[PDB]
Amino acid sequence: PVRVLVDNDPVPTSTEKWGKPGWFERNLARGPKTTTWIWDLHALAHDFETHTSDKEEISRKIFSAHFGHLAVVCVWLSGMFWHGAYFSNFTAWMENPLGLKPSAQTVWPVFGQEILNDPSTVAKGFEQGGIVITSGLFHLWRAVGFTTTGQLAAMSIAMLIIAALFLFAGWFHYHKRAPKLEWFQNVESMLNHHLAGLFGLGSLFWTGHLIHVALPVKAQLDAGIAPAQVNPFAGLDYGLMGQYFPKGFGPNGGLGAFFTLNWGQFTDFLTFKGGLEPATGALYLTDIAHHHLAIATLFIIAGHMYRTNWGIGHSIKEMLEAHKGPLTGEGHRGLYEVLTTSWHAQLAINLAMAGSITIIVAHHMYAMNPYPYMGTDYATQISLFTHHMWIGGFLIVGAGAHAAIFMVRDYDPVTNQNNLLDRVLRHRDAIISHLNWVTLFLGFHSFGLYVHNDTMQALGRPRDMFADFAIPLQPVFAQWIQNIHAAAPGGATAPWVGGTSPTWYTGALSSAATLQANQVLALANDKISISPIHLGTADFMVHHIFALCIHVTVLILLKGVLFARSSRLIPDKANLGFRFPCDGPGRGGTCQSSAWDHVFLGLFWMYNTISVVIFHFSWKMQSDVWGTVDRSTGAVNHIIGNTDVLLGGQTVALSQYAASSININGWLRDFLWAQSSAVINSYGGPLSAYGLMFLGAHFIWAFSLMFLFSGRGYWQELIESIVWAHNKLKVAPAIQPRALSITQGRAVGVAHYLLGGIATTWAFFLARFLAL
Amino acid sequence: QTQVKDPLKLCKDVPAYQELKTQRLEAAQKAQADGKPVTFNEAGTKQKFERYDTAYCGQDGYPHLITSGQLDRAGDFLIPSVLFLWIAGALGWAGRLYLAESKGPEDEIIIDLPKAIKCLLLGLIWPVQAIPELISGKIRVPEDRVTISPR
Amino acid sequence: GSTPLFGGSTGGLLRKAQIEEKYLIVWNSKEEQVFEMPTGGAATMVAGTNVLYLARKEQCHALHRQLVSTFKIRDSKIYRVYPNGEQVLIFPMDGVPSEKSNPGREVVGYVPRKIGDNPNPVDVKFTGKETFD
Amino acid sequence: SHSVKIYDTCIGCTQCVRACPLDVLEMVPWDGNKAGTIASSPRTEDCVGCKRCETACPTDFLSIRVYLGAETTRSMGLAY
Amino acid sequence: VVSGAQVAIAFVVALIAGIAALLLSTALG
Amino acid sequence: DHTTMAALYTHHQYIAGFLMVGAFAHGAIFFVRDYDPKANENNVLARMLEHKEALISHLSWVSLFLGFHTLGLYVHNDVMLAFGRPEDQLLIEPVFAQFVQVQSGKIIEGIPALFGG
Amino acid sequence: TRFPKFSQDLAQDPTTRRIWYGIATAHDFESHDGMTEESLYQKLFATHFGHLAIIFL
Amino acid sequence: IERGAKVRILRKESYWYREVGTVASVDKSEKTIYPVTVRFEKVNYSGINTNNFGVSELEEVE
Ligand code: CLA
Ligand code: CLA
Ligand code: CLA
Ligand SMILES: CC1=C(/C=C/C(C)=C/C=C/C(C)=C/C=C/C=C(C)/C=C/C=C(C)/C=C/C2=C(C)CCCC2(C)C)C(C)(C)CCC1
Ligand code: SF4
Ligand code: SF4
Ligand code: SF4
Repeated sequence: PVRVLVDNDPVPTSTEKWGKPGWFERNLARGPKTTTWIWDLHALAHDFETHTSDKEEISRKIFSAHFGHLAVVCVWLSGMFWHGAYFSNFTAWMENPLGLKPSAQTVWPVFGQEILNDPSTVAKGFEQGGIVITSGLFHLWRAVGFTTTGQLAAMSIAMLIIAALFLFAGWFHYHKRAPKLEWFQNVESMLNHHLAGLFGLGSLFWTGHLIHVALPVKAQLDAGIAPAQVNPFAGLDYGLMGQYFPKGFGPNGGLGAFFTLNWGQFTDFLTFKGGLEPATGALYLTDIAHHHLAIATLFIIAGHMYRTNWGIGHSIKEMLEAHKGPLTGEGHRGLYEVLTTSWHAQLAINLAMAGSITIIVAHHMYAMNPYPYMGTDYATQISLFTHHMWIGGFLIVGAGAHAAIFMVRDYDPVTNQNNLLDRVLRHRDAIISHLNWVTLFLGFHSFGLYVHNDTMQALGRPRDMFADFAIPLQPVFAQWIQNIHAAAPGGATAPWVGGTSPTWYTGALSSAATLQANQVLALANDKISISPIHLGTADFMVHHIFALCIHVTVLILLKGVLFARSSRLIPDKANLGFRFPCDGPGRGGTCQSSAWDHVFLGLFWMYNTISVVIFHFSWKMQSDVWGTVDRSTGAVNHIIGNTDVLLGGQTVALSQYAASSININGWLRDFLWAQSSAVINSYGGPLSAYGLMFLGAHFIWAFSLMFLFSGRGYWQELIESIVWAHNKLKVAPAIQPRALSITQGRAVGVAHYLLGGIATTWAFFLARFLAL
Repeated sequence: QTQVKDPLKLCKDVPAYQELKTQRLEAAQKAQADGKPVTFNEAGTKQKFERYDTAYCGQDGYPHLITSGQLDRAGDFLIPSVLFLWIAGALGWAGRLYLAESKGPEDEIIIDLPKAIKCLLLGLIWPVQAIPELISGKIRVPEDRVTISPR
Repeated sequence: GSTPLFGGSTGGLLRKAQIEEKYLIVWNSKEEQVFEMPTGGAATMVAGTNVLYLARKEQCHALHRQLVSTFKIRDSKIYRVYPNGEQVLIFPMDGVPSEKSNPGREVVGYVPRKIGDNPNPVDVKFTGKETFD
Repeated sequence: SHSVKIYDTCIGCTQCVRACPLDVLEMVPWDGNKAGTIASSPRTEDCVGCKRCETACPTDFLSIRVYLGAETTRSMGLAY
Repeated sequence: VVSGAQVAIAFVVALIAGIAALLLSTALG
Repeated sequence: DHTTMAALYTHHQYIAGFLMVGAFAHGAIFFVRDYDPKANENNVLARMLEHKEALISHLSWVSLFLGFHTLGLYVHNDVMLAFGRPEDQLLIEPVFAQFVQVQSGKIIEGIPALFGG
Repeated sequence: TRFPKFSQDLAQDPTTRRIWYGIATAHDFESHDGMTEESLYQKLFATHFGHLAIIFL
Repeated sequence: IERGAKVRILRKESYWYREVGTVASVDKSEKTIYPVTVRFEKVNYSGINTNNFGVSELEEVE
């Protein structure tokens, strides 16, 4: 049944439509009469379902647009390798990865902006210096075996060829060979090919790069060979492969060991080490190679689960119809019809997973650093954690948006009769009211502890505080999990795992203040890459703040999904659409009752969520983890350094996060006020762009409040008096000026609020960590 | 409170300007020999403080502009004023010329370039046309042809 | 008639439907078929007379709009049910639909002027009389 | 209850009657327009004040006007 | 100083202002 | 007592700000509730409403004219300070206000007493 | 629900809007039920005495 | 007034007050209050470009 149905040249490749913007939708094709038309053109341009009712034509546009997006990413990646090749100090950074700051953007000398080129990036080949980069690209390129800038330039050219291939296939599979609708609905074949081919063979081919490039290049740099002298093809010569890996590439031959199933020879270059290498602060490359080999095997195996054309395998529809019970009615019946006829249902799931995975990437990369010497690049560590936290939060909100769009557009009562979806809608009041309760519980019992502590400290009652120095709230479940994972390598449940992340090893300590140098992982620059991360009262309190912010964001987005079609307020809300401003001032007033407006409100709470997470990460790592070790005393000097809590006055020494983050005044004084001294003093030097971005982002954030707090009826009446003056002087335009629509005014407000707020923290973080 | 009887004098007399002027030239000579290409090189910094020498400085040593209409400081505001009003008036007159010759709203989202360049060229000399339309009342629409709201 | 086949939900009647008023919508169906409840969720109408108790008149009129637009069922009737048990027909009032003009209705809310000829609020100062009279 | 007034500019297009989700409105016969009909508001005690009728009205400035008045259980749209 | 007698006198003056405020506030309602 | 002088200035300017907004609020309430166009036919009050688009569009112009250039000058000076060029700031001398001080007998060197002091 | 006594429109509201709007409209004496011009000025004159007394207290 | 002529609007609550429209239809009947249909170059705030006026609300400019 798995065939390939394709219509040949369905759309002629012509520029006739470029003379008429807005041709694709029936309201816009009548041309502009007001300025509302201009905004309507952009907002509807990728909403392919409003352009036609043909599901096949929508699927063809999506497939071709996906090729265009892949070409955009490959052009972006080609630019990164180009700027690394020609506009960087990568050659000098390779000789000294711990002594020189990476820079791959240099600035032309007009208006005095060459002050942004700094020394401590100036070296040979990069005479003028440039902007210190925090993307971690040099650590990634060195890890996968790049030694010279001439190799980065070839990679820049290769990415432009992949981009031109991807862009051509988008023209091809739209204008020349466009697949039919039943080709897209082959989800069993698609899962088979993406698991075994994309993920499986992608990991297997990457294992081959790791074995034959990344491992021998690292073997030559560990031997002391300078990277200009490193032979990159050394892993393709079996003899030179013999000297680095005597067992795996030996007289007991390499591929001879593979086919005789003598795989124990391969333990030279495939291990189960687990922990970090003490010299680089990074994972072992032989562990990384065995990881990608093991997950390639599992993914290629997973790609044979679904039935396509040879009888064997599972049918997903028959699997879903079998998983039902008394408590859940008809169970998963109809979900196969949902997930193979709704692009929004698939996008809602795939955004929920991609956002959640990106957040897992943020946690796993700081704690299990894959790239040598990146753990001591604190500005890189801060930037990569924060960037992927923001990307993950945005994608999860989009999952809530497209789940709501599914409920408005693609939901059908006939498909979902007493199934899981129908039964969730039939107790949506029970779900939301319990979620309302648990957010109120969490908000009282987490933020109220901070307010309690602020008040107790101000009243002169520090023994009445919730703190490690006072009434403790120990996170005993997380400390238990840390104890399990500390004991597990070498112990009973992982006997041949040689180590794990050093964050677990908190057994054995009751604060980060009492940390010795033998417990931490410091590199040759004496800077701490990673350490045991103590969890105390302050970590108990901030984790329930995290739980509050996530549950409210869930509450807003799930209320938007479950009430997208109807409410007791508006019983036919689905006929108004996904995105409508209100249903008028009646019923008391129905502003922002649409599912779109829940996405709007959910973005602020996502913003609030991720802002607390990255603020927690920044302060906790500076106070409890990162810093310097002294070769005398075995002393750990963290970046901030050990507040004394008075209390009696017999002083008590705690880390600054444990002593001060337990109330809001500590966050205001010791975090926001104290650490802003870098960005507000950055003028006249190379971080002065961060000081400008810090001020400019505050402006944009404040500018957003004009849109969020007002309404368009004011602005339309103001435009009336201004159009009068243009009318009076024969300067009125034919495209009549209108105030922004109610929805757009919300969208403009939240976009500038997010842009200003996020870029403020960006300027704050990068000026803080690139200055100290 | 300390009264400043002399808030402004010539910059070449202010010793906080002589601080700054030598501190900028020394940074420009530092980057000429064994340096980096900078915005203000040694000859660029000489000309910069050649201009600022006959300017008015405060006590900090930085030049201050006088915008009262006084003609020894006509370069401070009055000469940039005429250059602004000519260039901004040109762009305003050109849009007004292009709007009158518009086929419709499609000329506003798809720019008709030989119509736009011609209006932008005709706008360059705008007071040749504007003031003979400004005394005639040809600059304005009569009052009963312009919409208003209730009162 | 009988209730449509529905497993119950949390989006239906509250104590207002016991103490103040609830609403009854009656329609005939020729085919057993699935429709979306205004409370939330899917129900099946029987092949016969269907009666459904709803909390608001707007929920009843929303179902009537769904029964017209999707299933071509025209003859829906809406009753207001009082807690003593009295039913009062409220829709349709005179048997003829509201959109079609009918000789026999009285004009209600008519103001014999265009909207910009309403008097000023200073004219009706210190009275309960409004300017839309 | 809100007041829903109909002014003499009504062209009898019936669009406000079709727009109304509460069946507040209806068409009665008239002589003031070519359609021979005008909107009427007999059941404004069911009016919630949503102003969907005003949105549907095509006449410059509108022939139907909703004045939000005293709030009731019906006009606040309460299911409780 | 403000002696205890003068505090007591002040509360008696305040009580008279209180009943005067009570007279006005009921005449206003 | 510096704290008292700061508190008193700030108290009375915020009170003055609320009183100014409320004056225009009750001016707006007057127009909806009490303004009779017949009894005020063609007087100075009705003539304000008659050219109200001219008033609003010119008030809109002044605020944009002030806002573009004042913000633009602050941003110009901020960029100058960031790039290490504080002598390239736009520092405009307040000579019209210094003129006012000199008429009251302040001795400021380059500013003349017009009527003789 | 007799509060607010100056507005039967608000007093018959069965929701919590009755309480908020009774508070918010309590000093808007012109819009109250049964208000005349003469009784308005007489109520203001005495209300102004009460505000004066608060200033002296 | 007849069909085709350019007319000014005297209806003060109209969007097109003091503007010039084109008569598209004049109702030849009695009993109709606003018989003249005028079409305009500018849409109003609802995207509508026509309305009905009485002759007492129009000024023929042609
Ligand atoms: C794979 C990811 C993905 C894909 C394919 C889509 C696809 C779609 N989305 Mg979804 N969505 C996503 C993720 C995604 N979204 C995410 C992450 C969010 C949370 C933000 C949303 C939230 C969302 C909402 C609320 C809505 C959509 C809508 C849509 C549809 C129309 C898009 C359109 O034409 O807008 C046109 C696009 C633009 C006009 C450009 C957007 C510009 C943004 C707002 C600001 C960019 C500023 C930038 C970040 C910084 C620049 C500053 C600098 C220039 C100085 C299309 C189906 C719309 C819909 O109705 O669906 C049917 C809709 O209302 N999406
Ligand atoms: C043809 C171009 C043009 C002209 C001659 C005018 C003229 C005027 N505007 Mg208007 N304005 C314009 C475009 C224009 N405007 C545009 C595009 C916008 C939207 C941003 C506005 C928004 C606007 C507001 C909010 C206000 C004015 C005001 C005014 C008046 C006072 C001067 C001023 O405040 O400028 C300020 C100008 C702007 C804020 C916009 C400038 C943006 C660019 C530079 C203009 C576009 C140029 C155009 C694309 C050129 C095309 C030519 C080419 C095809 C040949 C003056 C009559 C004010 C007024 O009513 O005073 C009584 C007032 O408050 N304008
Ligand atoms: C810092 C926040 C902020 C800023 C800058 C503004 C700015 C403005 N307000 Mg707003 N306002 C705000 C907050 C703000 N408001 C808030 C919180 C409210 C309550 C809701 C209001 C309520 C309000 C009302 C009720 C009114 C205003 C008006 C104005 C305009 C005043 C005239 C002026 O100064 O022109 C100068 C313009 C500015 C200073 C704006 C910034 C211009 C930027 C810097 C230029 C951008 C250039 C850049 C290169 C382009 C971006 C490209 C990029 C995407 C690549 C100005 C646009 C009034 C108005 O419209 O007057 C005609 C008006 O009536 N505001
Ligand atoms: C809207 C409205 C209103 C309001 C209004 C307002 C609120 C106003 C304001 C206004 C104002 C707020 C004004 C003020 C002004 C002032 C002035 C006018 C002053 C002047 C002065 C002078 C001129 C002086 C002089 C001098 C000097 C300077 C020095 C030397 C000495 C002498 C004395 C000579 C009302 C209620 C009526 C009603 C209607 C509506
Ligand atoms: S205030 Fe705006 S969003 Fe709210 S009901 Fe009125 S028009 Fe709709
Ligand atoms: S306001 Fe709403 S409920 Fe009332 S008549 Fe108009 S459309 Fe019907
Ligand atoms: S009031 Fe408006 S919408 Fe209703 S019939 Fe008359 S013209 Fe049509």
